[PDB]
Amino acid sequence: SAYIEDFETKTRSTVSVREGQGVVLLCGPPPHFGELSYAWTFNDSPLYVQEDKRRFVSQDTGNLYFAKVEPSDVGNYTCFVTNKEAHRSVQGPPTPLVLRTDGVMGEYEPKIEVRFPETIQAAKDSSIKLECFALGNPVPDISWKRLDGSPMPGKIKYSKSQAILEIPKFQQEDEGFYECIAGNLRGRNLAKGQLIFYA
Amino acid sequence: DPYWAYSGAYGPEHWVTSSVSCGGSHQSPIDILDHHARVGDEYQELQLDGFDNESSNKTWMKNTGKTVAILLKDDYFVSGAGLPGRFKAEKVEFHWGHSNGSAGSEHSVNGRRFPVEMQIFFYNPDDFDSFQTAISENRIIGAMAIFFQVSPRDNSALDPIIHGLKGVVHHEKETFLDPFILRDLLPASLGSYYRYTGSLTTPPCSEIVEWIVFRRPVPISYHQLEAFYSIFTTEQQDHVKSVEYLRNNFRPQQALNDRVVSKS
Repeated sequence: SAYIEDFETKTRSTVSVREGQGVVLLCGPPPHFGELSYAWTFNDSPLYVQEDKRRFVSQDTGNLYFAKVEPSDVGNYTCFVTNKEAHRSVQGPPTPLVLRTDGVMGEYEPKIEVRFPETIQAAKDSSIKLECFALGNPVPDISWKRLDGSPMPGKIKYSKSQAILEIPKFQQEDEGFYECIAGNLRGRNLAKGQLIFYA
Repeated sequence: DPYWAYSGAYGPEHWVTSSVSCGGSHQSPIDILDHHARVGDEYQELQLDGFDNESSNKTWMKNTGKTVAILLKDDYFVSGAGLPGRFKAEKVEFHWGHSNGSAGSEHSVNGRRFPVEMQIFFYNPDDFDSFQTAISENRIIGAMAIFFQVSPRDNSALDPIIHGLKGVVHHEKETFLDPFILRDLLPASLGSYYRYTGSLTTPPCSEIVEWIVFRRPVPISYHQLEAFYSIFTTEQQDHVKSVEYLRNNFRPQQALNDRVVSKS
């Protein structure tokens, strides 16, 4: 029952962007059945971004996010898609990224490009994963808050420069409103949602 | 509602493909040559109602990604000026240039474009129950075009609008607006205006709009204009999404063809 087709497109359009500009590269995985995982390559090497708040790969959307693009980002990207159930992986087409020479992008407030749902039904003892990442210049910082201002239980797991907040072993006291804040010197924006317990 | 853009693959010359009205012969915007305008001697004088009252705090502003829109929550009316009946205000939209007050208006007069064009859209509530009804009935709506022109000093009357723009920098942001006086967003002298029959300046480009275009502009300083140049949008391609400045959001001008422009 589980499968994934090869990508169909041989080469993607060159991405031209300004130094300082926020960009999202879309994976666009081919037809499939089964849960997908994602990595991106850069010039024929895997991307090591998990301690870099400027670049993020979402295992939910599959996309590669550049909060702001720097000269070092120039090269060829591909999306590498694993279908674990299918025991099969397929690589996407080469995607050239180049800098424009028209000048640099100015500074501007963060814009959240990946977020978590506004309402989430969370089963007892289940694990809830919230993502939040923003484009912006300067590179935004992501933080998290309960609306009731209570400290996070120790079990909560932050990862990828706080782009991801995970809540394991979900209990009733974990329910309520959460928000992620994406902020820089030019301003801040937020995403809020309500986690609702059921058993 | 087909996708459309102000440039590139789904730009103005491609609009007709998905909205066939966009290839019509009574399209907007136009350049108004004053010496060819007919003097509307039959016009009852322009009457405005409610324009002098402070706007409610429920009035709000949105970055749609193509423009910044103001959704009006008060009763504003316009009548006369060769308009067919009494029209009620629904919303405001803006068009602007790139930098340093570069041309951004949709209309022009004797070939002169302006840094910003503000448009107010109207429906006749005696014939339809809402602006949305009038659009879907596809018969007739009203529109005002107001130009802004650079001024050495801040125009304080614009303060709630400028503050509004500061709060809707990104595609889809929304904010409530401080109170403003709609009359004060219109030119000091309403004496000279033009009338002509035309269309929406975005798809579906319906040829249902009775346009009023005011000749005299409303002042705005370079400092205030920067609030417009600080608006962003997003551009979404087959496999890229990017954050971009929202600039030059105006439609190319259209031929008059058989139409004559009238003037007060």
